[PDB]
Amino acid sequence: EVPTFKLVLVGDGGTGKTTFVKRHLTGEFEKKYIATIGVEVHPLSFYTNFGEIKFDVWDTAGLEKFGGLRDGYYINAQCAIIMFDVTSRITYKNVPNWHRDLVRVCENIPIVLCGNKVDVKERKVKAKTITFHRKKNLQYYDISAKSNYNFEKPFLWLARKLAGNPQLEFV
Amino acid sequence: MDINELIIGAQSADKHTREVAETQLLQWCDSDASQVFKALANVALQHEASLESRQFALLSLRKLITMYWSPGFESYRSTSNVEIDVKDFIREVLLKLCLNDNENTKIKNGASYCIVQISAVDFPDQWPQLLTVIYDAISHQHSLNAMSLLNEIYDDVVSEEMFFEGGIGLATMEIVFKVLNTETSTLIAKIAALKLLKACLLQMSSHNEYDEASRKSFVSQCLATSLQILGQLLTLNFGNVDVISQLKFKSIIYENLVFIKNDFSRKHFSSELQKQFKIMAIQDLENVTHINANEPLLETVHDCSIYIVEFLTSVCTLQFSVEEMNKIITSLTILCQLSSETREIWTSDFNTFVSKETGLAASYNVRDQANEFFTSLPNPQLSLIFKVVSNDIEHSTCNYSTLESLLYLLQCILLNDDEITGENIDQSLQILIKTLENILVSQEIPELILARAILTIPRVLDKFIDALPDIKPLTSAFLAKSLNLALKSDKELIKSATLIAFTYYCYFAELDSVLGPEVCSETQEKVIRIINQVSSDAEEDTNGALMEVLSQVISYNPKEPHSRKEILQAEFHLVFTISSEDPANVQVVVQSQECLEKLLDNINMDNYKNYIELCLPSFINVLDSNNANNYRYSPLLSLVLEFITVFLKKKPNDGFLPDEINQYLFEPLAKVLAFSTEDETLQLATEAFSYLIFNTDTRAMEPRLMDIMKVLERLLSLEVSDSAAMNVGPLVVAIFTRFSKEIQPLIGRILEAVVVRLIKTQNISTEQNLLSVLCFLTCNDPKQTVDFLSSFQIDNTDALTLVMRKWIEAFEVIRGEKRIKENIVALSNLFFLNDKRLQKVVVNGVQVPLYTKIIKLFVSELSFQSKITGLMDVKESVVQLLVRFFKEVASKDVSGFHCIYETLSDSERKVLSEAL
Ligand SMILES: Nc1nc2c(ncn2[C@@H]2O[C@H](COP(=O)(O)OP(=O)(O)OP(=O)(O)O)[C@@H](O)[C@H]2O)c(=O)[nH]1
Ligand SMILES: [Mg+2]
Repeated sequence: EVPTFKLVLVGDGGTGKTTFVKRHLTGEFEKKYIATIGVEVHPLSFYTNFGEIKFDVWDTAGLEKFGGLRDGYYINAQCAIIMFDVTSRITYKNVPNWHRDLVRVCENIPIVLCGNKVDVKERKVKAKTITFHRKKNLQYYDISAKSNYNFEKPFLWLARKLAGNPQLEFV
Repeated sequence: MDINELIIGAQSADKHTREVAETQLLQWCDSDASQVFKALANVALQHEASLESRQFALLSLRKLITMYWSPGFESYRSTSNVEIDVKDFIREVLLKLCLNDNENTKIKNGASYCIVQISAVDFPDQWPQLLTVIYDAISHQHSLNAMSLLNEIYDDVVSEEMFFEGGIGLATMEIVFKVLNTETSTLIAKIAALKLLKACLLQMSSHNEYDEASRKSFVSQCLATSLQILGQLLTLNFGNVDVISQLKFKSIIYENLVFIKNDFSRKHFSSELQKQFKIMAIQDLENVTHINANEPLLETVHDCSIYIVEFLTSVCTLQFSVEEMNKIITSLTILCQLSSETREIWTSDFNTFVSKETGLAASYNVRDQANEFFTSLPNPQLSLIFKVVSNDIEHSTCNYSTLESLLYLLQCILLNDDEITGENIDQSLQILIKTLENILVSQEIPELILARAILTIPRVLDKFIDALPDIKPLTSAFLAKSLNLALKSDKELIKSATLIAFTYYCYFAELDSVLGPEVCSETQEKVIRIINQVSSDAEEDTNGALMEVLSQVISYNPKEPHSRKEILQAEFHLVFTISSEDPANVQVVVQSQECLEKLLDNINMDNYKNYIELCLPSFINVLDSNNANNYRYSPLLSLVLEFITVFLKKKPNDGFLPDEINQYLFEPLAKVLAFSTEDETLQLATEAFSYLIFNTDTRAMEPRLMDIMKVLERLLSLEVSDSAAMNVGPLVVAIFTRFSKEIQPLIGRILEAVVVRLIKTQNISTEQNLLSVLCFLTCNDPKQTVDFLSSFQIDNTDALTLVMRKWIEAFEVIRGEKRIKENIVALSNLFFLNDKRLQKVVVNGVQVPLYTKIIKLFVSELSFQSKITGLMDVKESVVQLLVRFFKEVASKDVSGFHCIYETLSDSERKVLSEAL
């Protein structure tokens, strides 16, 4: 009876997808970059004024040497988040490939573009991040895992787009 | 062995089944790839199989091709088993799937991806059948599946060497032209052909500054043919029964034209064609605006209009006829009108309005493209079109359905850098300002029209500041009205519009000189009241705009003998509250830093006492409330520390900091340095504490020496990270510069702590910081430092030899002149001691005397220079240090230097002799 939505996390290594998912799952934040092999499936539960939304996040590996059968995971997905570190402009430059591979396997799904770790130093990609989403109708959010700047916004937007009720809000 | 079982298990969410399924798949395919590839192709071709399984089969075949196809891949795995008999089969399977119109889009996409992966190595020379089948299907059957396949092929794998020297370019261009020229081809086929044209243009544009006539002629001919064909297509017409497809057709046509115009040399795109396509694009705006009167339809209308306006922006350098200009305005008014969904969103949530108007919104409507269009216009066209938009505004004062869009176009025109001048604008601008005043004065006006009036008036005044003789009274009246209409209404959107208008007034007018001190004070009070009312519901980067407006307000803070204390207290209350709410927003943080700096530029030791009691108790409460969590990382804690450090750093130059601030800050700063562990928290707290020590009065700090020393010992003890320990330098510098007499009994503890942390730490930057600290210690008192280092032992071994080894190794690693100078002066001071107990230690990096290696390294530095610690800044170049060192040496302090020079290479001795 409880609705469930499959979420695939994509983005290069070092963009803090695992820290973001772990923060949502437990509230702890782990400081040491450990590589991810394959994918980890984590059930996230968000309470709302209109019942429960329960995403099943697929934390896909961001390293090509570890991305074994990575495209095999996007099948029958219902939403996706493209993560990139604003500290590494190459990751933003590689974001279009992530969007291409996402829309190939599951087209027209709601996809959120998330610039992780705005807190580190100063933005190295500045406002260029607006250029990609403005055409493909993604929504860009500055988020972080060291500080909870916007950590709930991507899931809130995905819940609004999937449940069809823009007035839904997390509590 | 059952491929279906593997492809079912691999999709399972549970870790165990997925990993074992993938391991079995890889082991099977490494054992015999020919069977696995054939099975995957079969289950991809079996229409009876579930779509998820077919798509997983194709996406797994894509990966297996990357590993076992053939050498030349950067990840090709040895001992493949894919004989040509399997490749020929699966190529046929893929080129059957990728163009079977009955197949679902996902399977076609997977097949095209696999074909692209194969073509990354096998194309074109190994697989001409691919190109033969694509060209056959496109030219004879107009199969848009094959056109999409070719378009994706050009995206990933085709390169300019294949495009120009190979047959790809000419053949593709001929096929595309043949498809476009024939009227029989369906509109969707034309769209696919134009997408192929766009890909070919991108191929021609990626390389530039060509140097081969074989390419230039081909490019020029293809450009001429493509422009002729696009003109013919734009001259073609449709029955308007498939308007969404016509909108996509026009959208891709103008995308091609904007690409040609913006990314190719002007030579190939004649100005006559510019003038023709200008008229064509204007007629297409008219057509799209008529079509719009008929939700996905509106979206495609806006998408097509964006590209048409982009083309007009590129052409904009051309002259626009008055009737063409009027058509452009009449179309942009219909196109720039706010959708009912956006009107509802702005009415219900002013935060989206603030995000959009501040330019931080994650969107790009037709309105932004119109802004770009009017911004790019040249001065004559801008001056003509301003009259048109002003006349349309004047005639449409009662037409509230469109007036908002007219005000937006007027704003966009006034954003243009060029100064609008013309024959009779003076009459026009008077009518315009009277209309805006009537809009402000009127009642029952829709809130969005009023909000557009409020933001347009500052642009009107700014653009025509050189033409209005009554600019001061008009600015005063309009500002007063904008503030009154925000105070006297409950629509927070209007309040946000008013504060944005206020920051636009601040960016052009010196309000503090035109309004007068009393009017300026009253406007500051009104704006802070508005900000206070708005802050109760701020979100989504509304706080950043509030902070910017507050910065502009405090930038007009009156002189100290006249400033109102209550206004300043409210200003600080706002800059604190708005930044404490949503503290993680980096923009809010930096703007609050700038606001505090602006609020503390006008301080003195008299009023600084009043500033202490206002500011400090707010920070002390947060420091106390963070004590329970052991001062762990938190955005609010870092924020209050970054405010404390700014308040300290903005010291009154008249003299030392008052004892009051020291008595306030010492206890919580000591506690956070003694208990915290987060790197950022320790760094900020050390930055504050060191400055407090450096600028505290000597007689006030003397009783607290033991506490300071204990804090330093903890801050460099092992239970804190080395990166946080990096900041130890400034604290020791402040201690020595402050306690210049009391440090004598306890200096041994400092040396012990520095040397122990130096020998423990691995981190390079931490090693450098401890080396700087030890350098400062040695330069202050070389005798005590050497006595302690030689006498004290760690792990039953004297510290001296280990620290010499690490010091010389790090100096050999150290870079940057600033750090080199400190080591230069330290080693020279050690040399000038002339005590045998140092120089008799043997060191190697051949074993040589310690002083000998010191002078050898100094020589090596002099050879290098021949061509940020700042703890010993003297602002003197390394060259004069070197020459004074060698001249003191040549003054024969110790005779060993001559023996070493004769031992050293003749070239080095010659370099020394030529340097001095
Ligand atoms: N400063 C800062 N560091 C962060 C933030 N989020 C994560 N990190 C750190 O950056 C690294 C991110 O690690 P992961 O979450 O595994 O990164 P990833 O790209 O998802 O890694 P893979 O899953 O292996 O591809 C870790 O060292 C985190 O502690 C953040 O918001 N700010
Ligand atoms: Mg990871």
